[PDB]
Amino acid sequence: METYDIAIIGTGSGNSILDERYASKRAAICEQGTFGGTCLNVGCIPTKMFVYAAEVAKTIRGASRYGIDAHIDRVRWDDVVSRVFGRIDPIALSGEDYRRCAPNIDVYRTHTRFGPVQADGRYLLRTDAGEEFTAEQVVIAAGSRPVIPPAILASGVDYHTSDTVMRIAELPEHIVIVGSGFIAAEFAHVFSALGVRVTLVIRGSCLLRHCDDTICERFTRIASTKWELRTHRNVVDGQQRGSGVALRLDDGCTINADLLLVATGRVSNADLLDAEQAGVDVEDGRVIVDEYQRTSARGVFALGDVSSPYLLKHVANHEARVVQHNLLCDWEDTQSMIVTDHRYVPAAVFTDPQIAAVGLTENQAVAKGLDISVKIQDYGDVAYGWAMEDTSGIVKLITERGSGRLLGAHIMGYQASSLIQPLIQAMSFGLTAAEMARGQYWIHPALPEVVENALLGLR
Amino acid sequence: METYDIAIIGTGSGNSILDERYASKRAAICEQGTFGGTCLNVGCIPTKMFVYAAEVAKTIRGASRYGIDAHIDRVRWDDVVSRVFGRIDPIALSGEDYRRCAPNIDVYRTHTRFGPVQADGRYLLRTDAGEEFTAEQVVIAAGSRPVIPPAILASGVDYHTSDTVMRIAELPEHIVIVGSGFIAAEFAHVFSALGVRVTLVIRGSCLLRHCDDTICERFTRIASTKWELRTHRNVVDGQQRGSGVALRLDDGCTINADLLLVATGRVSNADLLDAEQAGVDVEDGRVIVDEYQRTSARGVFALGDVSSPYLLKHVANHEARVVQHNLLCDWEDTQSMIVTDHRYVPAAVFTDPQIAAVGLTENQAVAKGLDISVKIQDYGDVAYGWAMEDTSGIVKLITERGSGRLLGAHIMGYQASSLIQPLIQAMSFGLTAAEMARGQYWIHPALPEVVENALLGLR
Ligand SMILES: Cc1cc2nc3c(=O)[nH]c(=O)nc-3n(C[C@H](O)[C@H](O)[C@H](O)COP(=O)(O)OP(=O)(O)OC[C@H]3O[C@@H](n4cnc5c(N)ncnc54)[C@H](O)[C@@H]3O)c2cc1C
Ligand SMILES: Cc1cc2nc3c(=O)[nH]c(=O)nc-3n(C[C@H](O)[C@H](O)[C@H](O)COP(=O)(O)OP(=O)(O)OC[C@H]3O[C@@H](n4cnc5c(N)ncnc54)[C@H](O)[C@@H]3O)c2cc1C
Repeated sequence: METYDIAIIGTGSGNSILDERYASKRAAICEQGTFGGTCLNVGCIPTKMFVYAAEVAKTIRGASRYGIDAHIDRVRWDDVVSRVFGRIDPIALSGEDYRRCAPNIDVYRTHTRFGPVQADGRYLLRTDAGEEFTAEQVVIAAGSRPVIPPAILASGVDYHTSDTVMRIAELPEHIVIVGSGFIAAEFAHVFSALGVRVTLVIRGSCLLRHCDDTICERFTRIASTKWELRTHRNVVDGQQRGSGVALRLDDGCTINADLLLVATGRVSNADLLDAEQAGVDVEDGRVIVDEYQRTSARGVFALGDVSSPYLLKHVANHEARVVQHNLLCDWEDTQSMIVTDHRYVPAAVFTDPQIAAVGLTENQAVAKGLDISVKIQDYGDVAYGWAMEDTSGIVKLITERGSGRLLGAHIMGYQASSLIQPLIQAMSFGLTAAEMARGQYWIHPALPEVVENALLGLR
Repeated sequence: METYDIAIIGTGSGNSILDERYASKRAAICEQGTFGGTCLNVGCIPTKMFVYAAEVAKTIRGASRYGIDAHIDRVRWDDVVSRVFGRIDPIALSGEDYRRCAPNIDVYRTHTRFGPVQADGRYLLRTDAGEEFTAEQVVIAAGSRPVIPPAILASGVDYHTSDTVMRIAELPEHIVIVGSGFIAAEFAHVFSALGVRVTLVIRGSCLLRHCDDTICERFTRIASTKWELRTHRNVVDGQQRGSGVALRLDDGCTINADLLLVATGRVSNADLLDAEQAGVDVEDGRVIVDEYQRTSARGVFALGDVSSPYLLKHVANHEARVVQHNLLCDWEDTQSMIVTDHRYVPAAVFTDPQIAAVGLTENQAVAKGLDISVKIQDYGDVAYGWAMEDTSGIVKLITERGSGRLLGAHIMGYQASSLIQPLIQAMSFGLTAAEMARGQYWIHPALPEVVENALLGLR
């Protein structure tokens, strides 16, 4: 049997752990899927590449509004996929060879499970290929996996997820997307801009429900005009109709479509770990971690979607930085460790219009009994919005009336993820709204003026 | 003669002075040109509207690179001008009626000059229409005016400036722009994107020279490939060629063109005031003001291009806010006034690629003997740059090695004026580079990751 000093399960954010501090130790890496993780191969990086291609097509269609008559001749979807994955797929191989060729790091490419803890304190790990090894410290970065509704699974129909829809041969004529999350909204923007008829079948009343109701209500109204929105509906059955699909809904109506995309959420991969056999406690479906990313087992850390409540890459990277430091630091030296901070976490949804938010919502501050001041500023009231002829873009700020500090920031409009950054800086470092408005300069007539005027308007 | 409490010369930024605190005094407004000023009618607002229209056309032309085959059918230049100025021109009428119809405000629409000071100490003002009146307090906001080379004026050739070139009937086939400032660079981007052949005749060696040399050198190289750049050349003579022009250069070569655009700089309007007859001192060609915007004459303030060294609207509005407060404040109570802030002034040039900068450049910090750290981060190294397939976007940061604070920030690329705002906030409030990188969250995979990596790369 082989002995290792540290074993990491998952090459997502856990790949960024073995640095030069581990040059004298023997490490083992486990990756049941493709090297690199989810974000690179089938996640954030390839999706936003398709989004920018969609944003190019959206500009051409609405060019007539500005005085330029243009039209799209062809959408070479085959070359778009080749351009996207021609950059990503070779990256996964280079990173895989960089770790495998290292003499002190050994890579296992099968599903690894937890075994009973050995007498000496070392953790036994077993792979689905039949490999057994031990490690003093163990890092859990198993991530998450998609969830498919049981009614869709029991139907036996051909469906697609975010993991497989990005490598399709030809663009369909009509697609049905089941879901209302950030994945479902971004894909609706991609296919619609490329010329596909999009139909959203959501079970709730608003798209992107966990956003502020002001944003969700305005965006759901705008989205309902460009896409076919079926609210309060659930898919109960379906059958093949050739290359397409025929799905029956909970109200008796049936929908014919060429492709079915399931985006009903994701849950952690902790259930396929046998963590109970090693002393790691699991609640709901996630791994229990503390402020030092320490689990209920001595020497075992965890990070990423497998434990964190935020399924975001910028959060998983902050937890990977905590694991890197709190590792080499004795298990009980909590004064010499670093605490993971989750205060003011931002998020963005790359749709049309783009949405980006950070902090509490208006109703969330009300539920906490805070005396708040709210201002909603439109893009069309700023000089840059005049050049854009914008008629829907907004930026919403919530501040505590007493302290004058920012409580929440919700933007829905052009360059939402970029204009939200100066607002993230004020919240993270404790800058009051009055200081952000008049304490610095804003270039005229740049776009961030809509954030400046929103602060001035906070009556 | 008419008695007034306050008289303001210039309805540009000076219009934002008359508040409800003066709702009982008799005020006089002077506007020799069109109401609203330079920025709205013939400046920033209409120019940046044409820029966005040009940026839309630029996206369609290079759309094939991303997999979308498109082409521009027609450029309705007449509808672009009508859409822009159909929105701007009525604003000048509404703002003009808003002041004239007020019983306490009287509007004079001719050029106003300074007269000899009256015996009682009040300032006499005379307009070119024959109106004489007096005022207790005077605000000078005369702005600036374009500068035309003497060789072009003595030639008798038909030339255009930023005040007149935007309302042309039909787009020319070939245009020549004489100048290297921010005005000349933005207009070269506008006409080139709309299909005009652009030829730059600059007197120096680099385009946008007063910017960081790293930016100027890279931008001048890019501009030389899409536009015809003739460096170290000056127009010495010219003659009409029909609807076009034939210009003679300082090296004997002649250029035939359809339109001539002059962007060789601007000069303050203080020289056309007879200001020495009222006791207000003039240096160079601008009015001398102190840190409280006070001139050398008791009761006389000044703001805008007529005095400030920075010819920017966001600076002229900050100076108008200081005048508005220190006006209503006793002339000798300097302890109860507000100081004009010129510490971290930003600027942007809306060209292709877009440029935005704030603070000192690398060569400026060297001349001051500061131990600095410099990092140049490429757009192509961030996840958003992959979706953009960017190959030229950069962000340059200069920090003091000792204090660790930001000394300068120079960006050349997509969303330059928007990406620089979080950097302006850190400099204006005293945030260190290490705090900006790891003290807050950056949305993945948003564009501001290039600013985060530029801070992380500093060593
Ligand atoms: C379509 C899509 C778009 C997204 N867009 C964004 C976005 O814009 N911004 C953002 O912040 N986040 C985004 N995310 C979320 C982001 O991708 C994840 O939150 C992030 O990848 C989680 O990192 P991780 O390393 O914990 O998970 P992963 O990167 O998935 O790491 C888990 C890896 O380990 C493997 N593994 C699991 N269990 C085992 C085992 N027992 N043995 C061996 N190997 C195992 C898995 O196969 C996988 O390769 C998106 C996700 C999706 C699906
Ligand atoms: C093409 C162009 C683009 C620009 N783009 C930008 C940009 O993107 N960002 C930016 O920050 N700045 C920009 N500027 C600069 C900006 O326009 C000025 O810095 C700002 O408008 C200064 O305001 P002001 O009120 O002092 O000048 P003005 O707005 O010109 O005010 C002066 C007004 O008073 C009148 N006047 C002058 N003298 C007299 C007199 N004796 N009697 C009566 N009336 C008089 C003038 O005719 C004029 O109408 C640009 C300028 C130009 C020309």
